[PDB]
Amino acid sequence: MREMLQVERPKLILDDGKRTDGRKPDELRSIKIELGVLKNADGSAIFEMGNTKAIAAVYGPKEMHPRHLSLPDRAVLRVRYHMTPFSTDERKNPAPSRREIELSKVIREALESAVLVELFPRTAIDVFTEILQADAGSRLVSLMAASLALADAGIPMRDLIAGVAVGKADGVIILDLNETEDMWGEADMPIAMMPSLNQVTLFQLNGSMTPDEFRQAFDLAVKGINIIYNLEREALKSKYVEFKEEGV
Amino acid sequence: ERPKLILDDGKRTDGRKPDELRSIKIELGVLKNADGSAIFEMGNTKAIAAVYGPKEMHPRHLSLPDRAVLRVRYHMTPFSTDERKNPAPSRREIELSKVIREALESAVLVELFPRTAIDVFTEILQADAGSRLVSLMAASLALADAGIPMRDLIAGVAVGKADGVIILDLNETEDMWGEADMPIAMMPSLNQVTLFQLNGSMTPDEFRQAFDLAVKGINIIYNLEREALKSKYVEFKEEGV
Amino acid sequence: ERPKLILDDGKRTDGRKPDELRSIKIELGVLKNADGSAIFEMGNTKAIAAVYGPKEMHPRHLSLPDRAVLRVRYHMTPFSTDERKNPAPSRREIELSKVIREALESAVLVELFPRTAIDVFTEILQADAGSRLVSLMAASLALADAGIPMRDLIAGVAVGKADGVIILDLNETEDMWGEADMPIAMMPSLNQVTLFQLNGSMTPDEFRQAFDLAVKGINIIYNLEREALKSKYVEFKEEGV
Amino acid sequence: MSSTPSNQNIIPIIKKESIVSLFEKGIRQDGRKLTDYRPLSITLDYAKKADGSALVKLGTTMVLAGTKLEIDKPYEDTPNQGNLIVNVELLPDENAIELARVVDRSLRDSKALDLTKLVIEPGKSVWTVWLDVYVLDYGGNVLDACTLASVAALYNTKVYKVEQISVNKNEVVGKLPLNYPVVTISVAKVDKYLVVDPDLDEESIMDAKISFSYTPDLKIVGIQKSGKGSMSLQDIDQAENTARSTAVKLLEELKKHLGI
Amino acid sequence: MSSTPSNQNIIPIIKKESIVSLFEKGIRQDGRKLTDYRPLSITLDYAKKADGSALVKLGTTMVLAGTKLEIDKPYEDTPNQGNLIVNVELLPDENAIELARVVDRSLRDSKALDLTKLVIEPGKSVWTVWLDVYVLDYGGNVLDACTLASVAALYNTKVYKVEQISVNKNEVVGKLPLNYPVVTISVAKVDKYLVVDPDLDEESIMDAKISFSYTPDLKIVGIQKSGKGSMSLQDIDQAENTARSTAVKLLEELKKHLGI
Amino acid sequence: MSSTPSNQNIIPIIKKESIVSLFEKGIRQDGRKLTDYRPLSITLDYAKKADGSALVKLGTTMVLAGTKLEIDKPYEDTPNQGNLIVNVELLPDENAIELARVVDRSLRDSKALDLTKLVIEPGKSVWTVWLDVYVLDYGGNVLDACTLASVAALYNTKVYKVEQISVNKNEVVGKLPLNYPVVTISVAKVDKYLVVDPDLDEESIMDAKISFSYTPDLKIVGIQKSGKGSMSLQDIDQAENTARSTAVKLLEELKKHLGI
Ligand SMILES: Nc1ncnc2c1ncn2[C@@H]1O[C@H](COP(=O)(O)OP(=O)(O)O)[C@@H](O)[C@H]1O
Ligand SMILES: Nc1ncnc2c1ncn2[C@@H]1O[C@H](COP(=O)(O)OP(=O)(O)O)[C@@H](O)[C@H]1O
Repeated sequence: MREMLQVERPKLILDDGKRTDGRKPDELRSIKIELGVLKNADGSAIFEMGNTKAIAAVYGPKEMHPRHLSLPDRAVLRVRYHMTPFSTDERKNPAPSRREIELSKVIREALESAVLVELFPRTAIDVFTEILQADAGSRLVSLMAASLALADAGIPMRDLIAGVAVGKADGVIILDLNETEDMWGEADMPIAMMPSLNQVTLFQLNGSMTPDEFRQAFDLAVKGINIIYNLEREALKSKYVEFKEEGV
Repeated sequence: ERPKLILDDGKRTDGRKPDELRSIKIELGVLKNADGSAIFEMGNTKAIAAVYGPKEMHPRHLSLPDRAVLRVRYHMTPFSTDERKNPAPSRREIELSKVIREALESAVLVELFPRTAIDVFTEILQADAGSRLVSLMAASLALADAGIPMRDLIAGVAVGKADGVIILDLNETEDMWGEADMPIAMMPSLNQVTLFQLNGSMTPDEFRQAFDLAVKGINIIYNLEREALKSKYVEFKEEGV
Repeated sequence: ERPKLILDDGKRTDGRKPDELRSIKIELGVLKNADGSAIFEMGNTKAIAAVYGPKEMHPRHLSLPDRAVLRVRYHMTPFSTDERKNPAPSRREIELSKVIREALESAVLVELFPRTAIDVFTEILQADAGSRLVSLMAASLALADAGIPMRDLIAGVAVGKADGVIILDLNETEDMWGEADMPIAMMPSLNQVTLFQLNGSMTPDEFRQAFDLAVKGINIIYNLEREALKSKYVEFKEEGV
Repeated sequence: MSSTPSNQNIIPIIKKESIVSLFEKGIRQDGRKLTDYRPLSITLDYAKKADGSALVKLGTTMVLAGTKLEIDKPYEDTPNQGNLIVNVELLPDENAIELARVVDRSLRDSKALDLTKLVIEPGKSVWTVWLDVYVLDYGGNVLDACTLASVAALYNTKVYKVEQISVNKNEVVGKLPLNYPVVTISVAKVDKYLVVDPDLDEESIMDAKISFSYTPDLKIVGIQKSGKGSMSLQDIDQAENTARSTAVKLLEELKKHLGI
Repeated sequence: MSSTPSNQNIIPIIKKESIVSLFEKGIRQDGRKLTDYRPLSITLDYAKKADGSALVKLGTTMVLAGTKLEIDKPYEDTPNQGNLIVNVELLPDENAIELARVVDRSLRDSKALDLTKLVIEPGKSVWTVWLDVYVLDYGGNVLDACTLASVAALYNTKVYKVEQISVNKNEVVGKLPLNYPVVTISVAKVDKYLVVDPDLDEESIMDAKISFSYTPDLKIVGIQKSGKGSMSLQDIDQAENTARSTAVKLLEELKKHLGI
Repeated sequence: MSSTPSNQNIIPIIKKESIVSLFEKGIRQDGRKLTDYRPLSITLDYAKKADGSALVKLGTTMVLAGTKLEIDKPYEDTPNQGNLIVNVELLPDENAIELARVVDRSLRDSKALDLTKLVIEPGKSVWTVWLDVYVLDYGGNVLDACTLASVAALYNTKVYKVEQISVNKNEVVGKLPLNYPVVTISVAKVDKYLVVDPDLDEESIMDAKISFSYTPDLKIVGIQKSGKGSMSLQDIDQAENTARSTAVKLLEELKKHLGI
């Protein structure tokens, strides 16, 4: 009775076009952005994508502690991606995980392409980032919170950084993933851009994809990024933005 | 099953009245390769302290332009306790080090040695409560032995409440089962409180009593510190405050 | 339980007489991006050594005014042994590093490069005993390959005692169950002992025999090092001292 | 090895005299009297995935504290007790460790949380309360804000159904066994004045500060002197009177946020 | 805390212009076309005490990877799976950790190694595959060489007889449950050109590089953008076409080394 | 990663010649002959809470060593043995680790302590001897002082009643299974002279030193060459003759302190 065995993994695309959280494959989660929320930081921002909430603080161009570690021509970015023990369902150990170490390097390299470090030689810019709630896309929610906190700190950049995770769930390409979609989907592909320059700042894929899927997932991500970018520019003007989740 | 701590008339577990210090032993300049050294004993709590006197600081970016940087280490030897303490530093050793350093920073005239570091190492050889204070006093004396200028010497006792009775200078056992334990360290000649902590529970009125008793004890200890400075060696049998 | 070490014919576990070296393989300049490199193989013990040549030191306060600072790393790959050794450095790796550095410091003319650091990295790719010596020699050769001036080359063997018999160049098995294990490293042309250790047990008269034998072995190895310097590649089948 | 911090953020003698000259008139930079606490905001249940959380704004200082509950075997020494593990993190260690311990001590010694009610099957399985406190904005007097965030996070904590084996995290059984809130009041000694709840500026010009922990019936439950300087005998005496009459004010306000 | 490396040996504007002028003519310093891989050597069973090992020479880059097999209890979460633990070390961290993860991910997500076949007694005992990758010579494009050394080391691995509980290491039962090899192809974006398998010089002048992992049926199995700069949309598109048509040739060559 | 120490103190060429000119007349600064040990003090059970302790003064060098006994499960590898864990501290690492290992090795390989006698229940429970050695005063030749403190601390150790489940620490059963004491003798090579037990000054001008460990039966039980220089063949030969005829005198004296 192989006859009654039925896959353990849950269906991610359900009735109508729709998903586990009731979204269509081409809909973002709800977005909330707030700037200058920390008084003692040089620039700060809180970014929420659905249930993923990150806070980012920037401590603005300053002379570097041990001078041998500074750069003669550039500022040194110091980036910290970190998850609070209560960001997840079960408790994440506060001691840094190899995954946190990798994500920090990837986020730093992302910001390094946007921030004009060639303006502040012998200085260090410190970008701290906590994840207060993790529900997937947290490396992107973190990166964007950072980008905005930099802009809030008044630090010059080529462009703002906007990003979505695009994926494939039940053979269907979907935009902005749940933890559930991240768990059980075939593929999970975070993409971050400087939208006005069309420059890809961060780009990863874990999972499996055919070259064409990859290219479709690619076109959907851009569209999502473009909608998020608009809110970032808005949030820069008015310091506070709230966007109900909806179709790209 | 808890122990009775003050038995029906006055006497504690080690046969002391509520207002009696443990025996004190101090000797100075006991380490030959240190700039200043001291061993301090309060009953069964021994501590040794070495000072390595004002010197240029290793990585110059960590030095201070106007001040000396104090570097203080509180540490317990694995064989200082009943159960073998792990040599790797404990959160409690980390906190006690910060507390002791801040204590010494109020006494030592650091603004006299800019761009220098004064290193104060302290090890507890026997732990029987009050070890943070025995450490601090050993340090203070080792600094004086190193001939480093200070506002005053530091003297200190732990005062506590047991069976509802306020007691002076606690046991291993009194720290363990008493309702309160309040270490106090002073610069007695200036009436300056250098270190002050309380773990446990007290009413505002008993806090003020415990406070008064601690001062009296400190004054007696201070006198021995002063004697130990001139003669290098001091013994003192348990006595009433 | 417990194995035999020399057999009824007088041969060891790997079929060698008590006075025979393992097979030797040396090749130089094997790493492209290093300033000097070498692979050394004694029987089953293979070590690779890279040198990153005299260079301005990172944090200048750690440099020396008159000398170069040697920076030496002895390390075993997780797959060098039979049961996977942890990559995190062991107390044994930490000691061996210090011993190897002090060995190289006696040979390398550090006087010549003040305010600089010479890096010597060493990995063990297969461990079958004598790995601290195979490492040291690989390093010595890598330095010579990096064209760094030295008093002499360093050659070395582990001499030991199996079942009451003094033997030259040990197996993991002989290291494991032998009564003594004595690594010796020399600057053969100067008759200078660079490294010298003994773990196990020996009578003074035995110690002196094991010593003489070690010298003879060292002399044969030295010749191959001198060789390998001139031709970059040397093979040597096991033979009698 | 504990050493004098070289990021000693020095504040000029001239600016110090400006602030002291105001103290002499019983007023401060921010407008409050020598004995006033800063404006206090508490948002409960801020971190949604926590068992209970609280975001506290005391002036410009911000602390977020969150609890996370687990089922562990009780430790061999204390077989009929649950566990409380406090952990502090500064974001802008040693001061963190000290903050953690001071908070822990005052929550434990007051018995504000009763650990002996966190037992499920004695000797077999107990609740472990993970308290994690995150300082997001260092606006001075972090300790008092920590105690507040902690207490609030504990009062916001939801306990779940214990399926007999593990935890069923969508059925809420009840709250934590909490006897009462606890407040910590820091009094700074700047010059010859005693100042309640020092801000960023006041902390950098102070000699030392002393912190008193109180239960609602005004029992002293923890004291911690702190700072590179010293304080006189009648200073500590006076400080505690001030600290205590402040405590009453702060407790009623904490309770209003905490829903009685 | 991740910070811009203060090492990173800067390469003058004049030397960059020399290399780019060659790119414009579709040739490089080495001599190869913009899309060519470097010369590839693989020596199997190099580390004799490993269960399986492989020494890879891609250009001047040298990676040695070795496997070591062990029997442990499967981890409470994954009761019907063996373990794969990848570990990278640079010898001439953070880049190491990133390298380890990228390789791991592409070996695990492709299911090139089937962990569910490394079970001995389900829930009781499983195989743990320790993969350790050692970069001996940093000649640029270390990632591609690592993937090769890894895959090769796994294909060289020998599994031993199990006493059921105890390993008998001189009887060889079989090989690892390997479905297929995997290749990673890195494409660098130098100025306005895309360059396959960048060497040491090319990596120091590039804006960013992007790395594609492929299974033999040409499914993308991992992508990693890497480097201090950015890349355009059309660039990543083109890169992947180039990356994929390279993968075919590299796979055929890898297989020749691995014997079928 | 082991590197040449940058902050130990260089000693001028002029001062070196002064000391050597004295060696040339068979006398040293302090007054002793080239082959004499420094004055030796041993105070037993100095640390009262230790299960056996010894404070050793050799010249200006001071070592305090203390033992602490515990009951554990023996190692899966060594089921019929107790444990000895040596640990060295320097207070005024790497030299510490080296010191610990050299002492451990000579106590273990000599069989001075018989570990197979520290078994209570074979395979179930054995004694673990924690030996902790604290260098308080670095007066040169720390190694020799360490071996002495260690041996003395073990000879002072009290074993307790084993009461089933636990230990009853106020009933003394006996003392450690010790076969014999062990001495380590360090011989420094300064210039062209061999000098027994070098002091602080002699160690900083020496080429290298070599340390020999002896059982009372004058069997060599450990050798450790140490120092940033080299030694000739005849030097090591001569060194050991001197080292050994010294060992007899030092063993005598060690025994007198211990109560034979
Ligand atoms: N230690 C952990 N405990 C619980 N959940 C975790 C842990 N680490 C990661 N997660 C969950 O996995 C989600 C997705 O992680 P990942 O694929 O790295 O993407 P992102 O980092 O963009 O969220 C996280 O947002 C979080 O919900
Ligand atoms: N980890 C430990 N194990 C056993 N006993 C200890 C330990 N730590 C401290 N003690 C003993 O109990 C006392 C309690 O210490 P505490 O009150 O925290 O500080 P202090 O060391 O100043 O007394 C110590 O003085 C010591 O005698």
